[PDB]
Amino acid sequence: MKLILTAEVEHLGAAGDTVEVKDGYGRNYLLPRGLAIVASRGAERQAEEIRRARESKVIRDIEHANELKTALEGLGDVTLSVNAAGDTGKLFGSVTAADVVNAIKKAGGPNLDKRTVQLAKAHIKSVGTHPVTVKLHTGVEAKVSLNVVAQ
Amino acid sequence: AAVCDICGKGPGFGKSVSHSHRRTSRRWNPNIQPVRAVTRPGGNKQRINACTSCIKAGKVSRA
RNA sequence: GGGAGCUUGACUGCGAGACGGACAUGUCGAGCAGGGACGAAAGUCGGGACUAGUGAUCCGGCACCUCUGAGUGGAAGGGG
RNA sequence: UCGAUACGGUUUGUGUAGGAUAGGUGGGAGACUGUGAAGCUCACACGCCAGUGUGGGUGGAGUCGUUGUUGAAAUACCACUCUGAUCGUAUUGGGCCUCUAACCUCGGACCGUAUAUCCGGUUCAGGGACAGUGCCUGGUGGGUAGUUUAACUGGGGCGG
RNA sequence: AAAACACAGGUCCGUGCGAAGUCGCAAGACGAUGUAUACGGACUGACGCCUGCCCGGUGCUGGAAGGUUAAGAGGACCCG
RNA sequence: CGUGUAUGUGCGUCCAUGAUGAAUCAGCGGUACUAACCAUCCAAAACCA
RNA sequence: AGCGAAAGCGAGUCUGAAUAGGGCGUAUCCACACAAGAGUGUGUGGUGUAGUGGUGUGUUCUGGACCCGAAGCGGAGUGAUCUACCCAUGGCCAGGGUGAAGCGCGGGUAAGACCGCGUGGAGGCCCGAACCCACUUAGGUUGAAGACUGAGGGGAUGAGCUGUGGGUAGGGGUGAAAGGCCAAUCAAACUCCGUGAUAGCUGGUUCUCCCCGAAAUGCAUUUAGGUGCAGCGUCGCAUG
RNA sequence: CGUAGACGGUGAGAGCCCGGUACGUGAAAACCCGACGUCUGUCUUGAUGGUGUUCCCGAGUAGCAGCGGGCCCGUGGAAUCUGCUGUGAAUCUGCCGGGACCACCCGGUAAGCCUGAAUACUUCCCAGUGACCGAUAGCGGAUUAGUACCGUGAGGGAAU
RNA sequence: AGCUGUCAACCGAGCGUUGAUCCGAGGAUGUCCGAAUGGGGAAACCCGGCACGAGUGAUGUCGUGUCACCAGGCGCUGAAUAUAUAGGCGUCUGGGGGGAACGCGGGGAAGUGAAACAUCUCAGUACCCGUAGGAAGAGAAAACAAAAUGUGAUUCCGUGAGUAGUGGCGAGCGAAAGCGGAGGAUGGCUAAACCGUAUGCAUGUGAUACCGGGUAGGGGUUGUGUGUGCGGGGUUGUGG
Ligand SMILES: [Mg+2]
Ligand SMILES: [Mg+2]
Ligand SMILES: [Mg+2]
Ligand SMILES: [Mg+2]
Ligand SMILES: [Mg+2]
Ligand SMILES: [Mg+2]
Ligand SMILES: [Mg+2]
Ligand SMILES: [Mg+2]
Ligand SMILES: [Mg+2]
Ligand SMILES: [Mg+2]
Ligand SMILES: [Mg+2]
Ligand SMILES: [Mg+2]
Ligand SMILES: [Mg+2]
Ligand SMILES: [Mg+2]
Ligand SMILES: [Mg+2]
Ligand SMILES: [Mg+2]
Ligand SMILES: [Mg+2]
Ligand SMILES: [Mg+2]
Ligand SMILES: [Mg+2]
Ligand SMILES: [Mg+2]
Ligand SMILES: [Mg+2]
Ligand SMILES: [Mg+2]
Ligand SMILES: [Mg+2]
Ligand SMILES: [Mg+2]
Ligand SMILES: [Mg+2]
Ligand SMILES: [Mg+2]
Ligand SMILES: [Mg+2]
Ligand SMILES: [Mg+2]
Ligand SMILES: [Mg+2]
Ligand SMILES: [Mg+2]
Ligand SMILES: [Mg+2]
Ligand SMILES: [Mg+2]
Ligand SMILES: [Mg+2]
Ligand SMILES: [Mg+2]
Ligand SMILES: [Mg+2]
Ligand SMILES: [Mg+2]
Ligand SMILES: [Mg+2]
Ligand SMILES: [Mg+2]
Ligand SMILES: [Mg+2]
Ligand SMILES: [Mg+2]
Ligand SMILES: [Mg+2]
Ligand SMILES: [Mg+2]
Ligand SMILES: [Mg+2]
Ligand SMILES: [Mg+2]
Ligand SMILES: [Mg+2]
Ligand SMILES: [Mg+2]
Ligand SMILES: [Mg+2]
Ligand SMILES: [Mg+2]
Ligand SMILES: [Mg+2]
Ligand SMILES: [Mg+2]
Ligand SMILES: [Mg+2]
Ligand SMILES: [Mg+2]
Ligand SMILES: [Mg+2]
Ligand SMILES: [Mg+2]
Ligand SMILES: [Mg+2]
Ligand SMILES: [Mg+2]
Ligand SMILES: [Mg+2]
Ligand SMILES: [Mg+2]
Ligand SMILES: [Mg+2]
Ligand SMILES: [Mg+2]
Ligand SMILES: [Mg+2]
Ligand SMILES: [Mg+2]
Ligand SMILES: [Mg+2]
Ligand SMILES: [Mg+2]
Ligand SMILES: [Mg+2]
Ligand SMILES: [Zn+2]
Repeated sequence: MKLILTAEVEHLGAAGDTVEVKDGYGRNYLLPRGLAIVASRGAERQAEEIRRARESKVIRDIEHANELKTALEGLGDVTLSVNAAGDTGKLFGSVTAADVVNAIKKAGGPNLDKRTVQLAKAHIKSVGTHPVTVKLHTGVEAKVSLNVVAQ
Repeated sequence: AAVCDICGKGPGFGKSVSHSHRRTSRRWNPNIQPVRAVTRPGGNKQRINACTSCIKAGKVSRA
């Protein structure tokens, strides 16, 4: 199995190194944990992007979580979408968690991971202000207001 | 335990052959392994019966 | 039957004509050629005075041969 | 923790003519020294205790070459290598101890679930690359199955 | 219809727990909602007095210093 | 066991009679952030033989 | 067109060193030479070669193969309304005896052990109907009955008997064990199917006349009551 | 009489007595086969050279190995095809077949899919035929026949 | 122009030239059981929910619809638990069972033969399982062939041939090429390279980008990796 590392693992190599491991090692450990990606046409670029993104998005302590909360709740954001005629308000699909994260960043906010965004619970199907809860930590939830606007 | 849930791989039937050439019916079972497979990155696992061939080919995934 | 000299016919290619007889087996054979032994020569020698000491076919082994060789040259395998 | 090979290096060669424990071979008339030699006092390895390589201190200006020998020369220096002793870089197998992440738990809790000692999921607590299960392989195997176990004969059996 | 079986009582062997055993291709079930004072198998057969000698043979239990031994590894050398 | 109508007694949602109990301000002691008080144990650095 | 294992050669070919001798082949006959009386052969000439496709009959091959008959062997189903054992839930056991433990009282003792007398009502306890068995005997034996009847016999509060409902299925069940029992059938049930199973064995195989007419021996045989070949019959052709 | 002398029936062998027969004729509706339209697609720039260590040409696949299956082929010198279990390639100088295998030639272009006709059969419906049966025959069943009856059941199963 | 099916008449009543009986086609009605499907059940008999209507003084009662399970679309919700998912609601569309033979794909005997028997045979037969269709399967060369200037998808029939061979070389088993016919479609469509577009997942705020030159302007992130879908392009062996 041929892998490109996205983190430093001891006795294997450094982030970005191409390594050949036993199938059991990669399939049951490195790949589940996201320490490596399968070697592929774009894998060198993807592995560097993954590691740099992780270091920016990671949250460490409940103190950092409360700092993120108090920063994030001080904002109101704009999400841009492609939508039906105004009377329906129906969007031509659905806001993704990646849209919410990139909108929060584009509006001068933290770089959060997308799995923290409780988007399904927001039930955003039309256009207008919609509150979305972001779970920074088990005890730290921030509420953010998104405008959804036709592009 | 002789049928793969992904590709449908079943057992083959044939003969065991004695030194004296006595032919007795036997099966060739697929090597299917219990795997706790996932469906999306970082999701709930579901126990399935996958053949070793599907595991080797990456048709089942883990977390 | 007893003794002595030399020797390898305890041969290769063959075999007119017979014995025996359910069949398969078995048995005798003069004589022709090759290349030899002994003998001065005539000649005798295809094991042992004679009749037991043995086992069909299949399958397979080994040596040799101017046979065959699955498109062709080889080879494997198969023939003699 | 062993074991095969490879690659970086080092140890180590008693025909006799002999300055003498003659490596076969090529570049071979000059090296080795003050980034400190001849000559000794010790530590270490082998041992045919003949004597070799080596570290430190001391010493301070050599041993040297066709030198004649010798099939074969210089322990003046440089190259791959071989009788064999070894160390680290790889490659690759055997055993052993661990780790967690595959896999396992008829161990706990919680959820699907109003109902539920089924089942599945989540999680905690334990096993753990073992076990279980494919494929391949050697054993044990009247537990079971298909069958065989002659004829002659003053009936058959026994004897022959 | 018994002198046979069963029997209470005895001894041995197995079983540390979805045990051993059994039914089933498995899942699962019985064993048992039991836990070695229990459960299964074997022989003996209330009770009384007793139950000697042999471990060469064949089983069972444990051991592994030797002899032998599969597939898997290896792959010299040889042949087309 | 059910169903409908009628009649008569008390019981009541709103009216109201009886019934309880909790937040919070303010006056007080022992938990006790924290600098200390008291009792006790040990020797880094260590002096001497 | 044959010969040869074949390459291949061809009225020849194979074996072989042979122009040796044999093997197989050149339809069959006739004449004439030339060699042989070792069985006659070798050359010339002539004469010429008979097959194949329908269809009758006899035998034979593969099929049920002239017809009838096993015990048994598979595949798939059906059965625990009989019987064996088990599970759940009900019922039944006249009458009469015996007198365990425990308890109480009185002897006895320092207290006991122990010993009388009551009370008590134990037990795969006793006698004996129902009920459940089937020990002996007589009868029945083309029965009244495919297992019974009469007379006696055993158990009869228990490892009891019994109703209802249920469960275990064939190499399987169940069995206080007789290979017992599993629907009058059990050393492997029943039914349908493979299937017209297979029998070197037994039985059977139907109108007529005319001619001929055996064998019961030899050899071999997982053979001895089977079969092959020979011997002996018959029909046809040839030779007389 | 006959384009009718098929076959039945009718009081006994009927072309001319009857139902018919030869030959003609006929469908409101439904169904089936066409044709023709609508309607639906699709196309409308093609021929022609050059050029190249450029890219592509069906991957857990081919190949290989173990154990099997199946092929005339019973493991055999055993190709070709194929299941399971391991191992695991090349994109045209590629790869796979030409009965082990190798070389050289020849054929073909695997691991994507669809495809009418020639072939097999008849529960059922229509029209016919027989050197087929004629009531112990022919279907088990010309008669209430899978009935009566037998068996717990599967199933067996008449007679007139 | 006669009828009221028949065994099957007898009685008792009626229809039909205003066209009956009868024959053909299309509709209506079609209790209960049965896949059986509201729930249950010893098939054909027991008990219901909901909606609408009828009937009661009201209860009871009576019509007519509808209510199983599973699979797959579409919508809502998203447990333990955060992302979510399992699941839960709602709704639409299907499937289920039967049928004599014929097809395809799987599983797969034994009697028997070998005069015993195990290899082998019987036989891939009997039976069984999964699925069809009016036929099915197969089919458009990773084919044969043998140096012929060969044939050219598949299937089926006749030959080749009881041959080559195979076989306890026993009993037995047994091709293919080639050639003669039936049929006509030597038939079609796709995957990749490379363009375009949509959109998932990473990035980026600067180059890039906006069909391509030569440019002249402009616009400013429209960008840049990689995956997937839908259109162009590409359907081939002399290689394309
Ligand atoms: Mg692996
Ligand atoms: Mg098979
Ligand atoms: Mg067999
Ligand atoms: Mg003499
Ligand atoms: Mg000799
Ligand atoms: Mg002779
Ligand atoms: Mg003799
Ligand atoms: Mg001579
Ligand atoms: Mg002689
Ligand atoms: Mg002599
Ligand atoms: Mg033999
Ligand atoms: Mg050849
Ligand atoms: Mg060849
Ligand atoms: Mg040879
Ligand atoms: Mg030979
Ligand atoms: Mg293991
Ligand atoms: Mg036996
Ligand atoms: Mg048999
Ligand atoms: Mg005898
Ligand atoms: Mg005798
Ligand atoms: Mg004897
Ligand atoms: Mg008796
Ligand atoms: Mg006991
Ligand atoms: Mg167990
Ligand atoms: Mg014992
Ligand atoms: Mg006893
Ligand atoms: Mg032992
Ligand atoms: Mg038998
Ligand atoms: Mg039977
Ligand atoms: Mg039953
Ligand atoms: Mg008693
Ligand atoms: Mg009895
Ligand atoms: Mg009598
Ligand atoms: Mg009596
Ligand atoms: Mg009495
Ligand atoms: Mg008595
Ligand atoms: Mg009594
Ligand atoms: Mg009692
Ligand atoms: Mg019952
Ligand atoms: Mg007995
Ligand atoms: Mg009986
Ligand atoms: Mg039997
Ligand atoms: Mg048969
Ligand atoms: Mg018979
Ligand atoms: Mg006579
Ligand atoms: Mg005879
Ligand atoms: Mg007539
Ligand atoms: Mg291709
Ligand atoms: Mg085979
Ligand atoms: Mg090949
Ligand atoms: Mg097809
Ligand atoms: Mg008659
Ligand atoms: Mg009849
Ligand atoms: Mg019966
Ligand atoms: Mg009946
Ligand atoms: Mg129902
Ligand atoms: Mg039901
Ligand atoms: Mg959630
Ligand atoms: Mg169906
Ligand atoms: Mg036999
Ligand atoms: Mg026989
Ligand atoms: Mg088709
Ligand atoms: Mg042959
Ligand atoms: Mg495309
Ligand atoms: Mg070509
Ligand atoms: Zn699989």
